[PDB]
Amino acid sequence: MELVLKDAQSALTVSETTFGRDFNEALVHQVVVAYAAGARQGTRAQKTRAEVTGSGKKPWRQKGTGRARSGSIKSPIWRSGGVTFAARPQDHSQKVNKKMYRGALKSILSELVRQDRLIVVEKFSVEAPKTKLLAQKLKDMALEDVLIITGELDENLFLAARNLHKVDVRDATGIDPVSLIAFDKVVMTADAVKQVEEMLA
Amino acid sequence: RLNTLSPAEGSKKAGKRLGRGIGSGLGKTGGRGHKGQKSRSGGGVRRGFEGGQMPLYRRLPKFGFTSRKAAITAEIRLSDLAKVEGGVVDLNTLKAANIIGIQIEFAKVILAGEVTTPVTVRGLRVTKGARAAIEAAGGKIEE
Amino acid sequence: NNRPVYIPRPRPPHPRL
Amino acid sequence: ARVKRGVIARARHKKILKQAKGYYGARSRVYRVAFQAVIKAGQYAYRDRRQRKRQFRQLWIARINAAARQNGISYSKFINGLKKASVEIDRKILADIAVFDKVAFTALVEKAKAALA
Amino acid sequence: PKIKTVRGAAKRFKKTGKGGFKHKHANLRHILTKKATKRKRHLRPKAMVSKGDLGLVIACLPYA
RNA sequence: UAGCGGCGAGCGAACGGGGAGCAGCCCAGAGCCUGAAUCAGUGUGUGUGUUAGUGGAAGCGUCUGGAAAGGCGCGCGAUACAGGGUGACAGCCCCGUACACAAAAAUGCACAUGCUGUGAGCUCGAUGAGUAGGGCGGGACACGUGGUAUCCUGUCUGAAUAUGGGGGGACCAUCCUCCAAGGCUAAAUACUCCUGACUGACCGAUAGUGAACCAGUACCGUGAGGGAAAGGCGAAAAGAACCCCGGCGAGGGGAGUGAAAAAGAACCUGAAACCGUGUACGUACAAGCAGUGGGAGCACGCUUAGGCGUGUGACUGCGUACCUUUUGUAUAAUGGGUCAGCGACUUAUAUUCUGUAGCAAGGUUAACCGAAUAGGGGAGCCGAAGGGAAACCGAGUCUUAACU
Repeated sequence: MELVLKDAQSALTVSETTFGRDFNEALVHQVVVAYAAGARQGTRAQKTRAEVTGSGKKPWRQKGTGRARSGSIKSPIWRSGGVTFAARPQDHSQKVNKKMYRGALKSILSELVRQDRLIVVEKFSVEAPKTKLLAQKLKDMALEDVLIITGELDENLFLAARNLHKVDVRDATGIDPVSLIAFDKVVMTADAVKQVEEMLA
Repeated sequence: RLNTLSPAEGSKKAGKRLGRGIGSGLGKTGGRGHKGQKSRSGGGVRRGFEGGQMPLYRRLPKFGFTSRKAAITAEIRLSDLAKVEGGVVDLNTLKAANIIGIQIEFAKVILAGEVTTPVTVRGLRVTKGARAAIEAAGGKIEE
Repeated sequence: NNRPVYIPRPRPPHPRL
Repeated sequence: ARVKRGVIARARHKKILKQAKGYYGARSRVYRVAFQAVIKAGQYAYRDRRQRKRQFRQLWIARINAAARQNGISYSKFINGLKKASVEIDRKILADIAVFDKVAFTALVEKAKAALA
Repeated sequence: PKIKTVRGAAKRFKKTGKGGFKHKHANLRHILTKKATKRKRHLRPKAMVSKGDLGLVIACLPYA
């Protein structure tokens, strides 16, 4: 399909399958959920009745005592020692098929174009590594929360946006569904656009 | 929009939680009934147990034997016969197509249909209809 | 609060056989 | 993700104790006893929602029977006369009329007597 | 860990095309003189596992 | 999976393939040539790192307030809005942070240059004997003595030596492959008593280590050993001068400090059981799961002047707690003195079914590589073809000499 520009007014040709396909609600949600789960690290643990410091001696005899039968000071129904099902460090990452990941990414890109949240422009660069310059460049464009995607990563643009929370700078290869969804506006360079079709295929 | 995505209806069920109140349905033993071996924690009978009666897999006699030659043989379809490499098919170069496996050293061709390109097979065996199918296509058989 | 460290040992006065 | 149940548990206990207000002794102070008292009050309320209808029906019949006999006719005869005369006044109105309007009841018994005869 | 097949079961049942199981009849080992030829002949061919005990067979050999 | 197995419960390979990492040598000996490479130990020099550190940008006015970092208005820094503190929430008040620098002295690592010690290269020869193997008894290999190969060993025996010997799963012949009875060798691998930084859909004082409070302490035991409870004033002690009751008390009432003293150290919030004082109503002729339905009177308030609400409740109909276990419980069957807190279907890997999503006669990767939730990687697994014990055949196959 045809992607219009706002600065050079130059036509761009892009496959409609990767930019004009329908929006799959179910597929995108699964990929987004999978991405969040993969961000976890699951560094937690408790002590079961075997790992609690203590001794296995019976608190009192089985019979004769007037109170409930007890077996150990570390039973889960006892104060200061227990946890019936203690947690262990676990991996929460889940598998997502390559095609499913690509399909969700294609679905997300198409809808950004439909909601005009995606803006394609020519090369986006800053002459000097100054956050002030980048802020001015984004101010006249009426953009405050933007994700800058460029074909080639340059330290000059990387340093300029480092201290800008609402602004992110990324490469085409390092593109994730969550970032595209989260950011209000996405700006893609002409080079950045081309690499997307090649990797998306 | 990150707070607007939802899953498809019926994708989630929320699972079953046992022993959480009366109105929840399966509380008070959570659907495992009253006393008994099956109601105990960790209880149950191993696979094939019949309560003491001779199990079915013990009442019946063992039969047959395992043939080692069967693990080194495979069957070749007509559909995948023509997508190996050009128009020549042999015991070798099928592993390159990855349709038999490295360890396989015997192969047969059976009638699976959908064969168009004429192909030549050497060192393989075409049962009855594979010979007819390729000959119509324009192939040949030689050992 | 504290389990009695000593439990008295009783006797069977009544055999009840 | 440890979950503490102090806030929720205290809310549930307060709700039950509020419903148990006015009961005697531990039935209004102790939750274990208050819960049983509240549940039993629920059973009685459901049961008495049906006994009330029959209890008032008995009261109306007794009032009509006293008023009808004072006029010189039995309750069973009086009701039969009304059915024969095609009068659809129910017991609640009949008892109400007897207590307040004696003349209206006298007309009714007179009408019932005529229908029977 | 992965499930362990019941080796004894795997030596007595063979899976078929439609998910059934074939087994050898269980009365043709010894004490054969007193048996009629008709009964021995009918026990020679393999037979299908009954429905009632099919569920038991599935558990024993979940892989085969 | 093949196998092992009272062929029960169970145990469970190898060949082969894909990856991480790769490095080969020496003695059993003489000669020629003899620092000839590579190594280990002691000096010098370069680089880097550790052990102290230094600089480090940019805000003010009004409103609320005990106090603003908050609201409102207008500014500036950012290769620094990572964090912590500051009288409520700070990019611009402070410590820090990105960034750029720093070592007299001691040190690990990678190089170049000296010394010490064994030691290059070529020819010829040699090439591990009470050993291999065997009998008996055991053990280890998935392999429980079974038809049982292979390895190790207590006991008794015992070769050939390269025209020789070992193995190829009883064993024999033919072939293929290797050379035991002498040794050395970093890499990928396992763990954290300890040190630094960083992270967490981990805990937040009955939790988290037994121990957030000088806790393995108090305390218990002859001893090995067992083993607690206990966190919170306020921004700042500004921790209550002084007066009065009292026993030069305790405790209290004033005064003062503070935004707040029902924040006064018995100190944030301050629930429930439990114990009290006051007010309204009821109760000393009335029998029982103590409620429920009806209901007079009384005391408070509301509009209207009749009721509506709140509390109490004479009198009256009906009514023998809950849980558990049972054919069946008010049962005199079990359990609970009450309150608060904690306390029981979880987790990992496989397999089957259902729903849902992707792709579709195809589907999908694992380890691993990867400036890395991407992309590579198709080793492999499942499916499209079954029948037979198997050879084998194949939309057929098996059964049988062969099928109506």
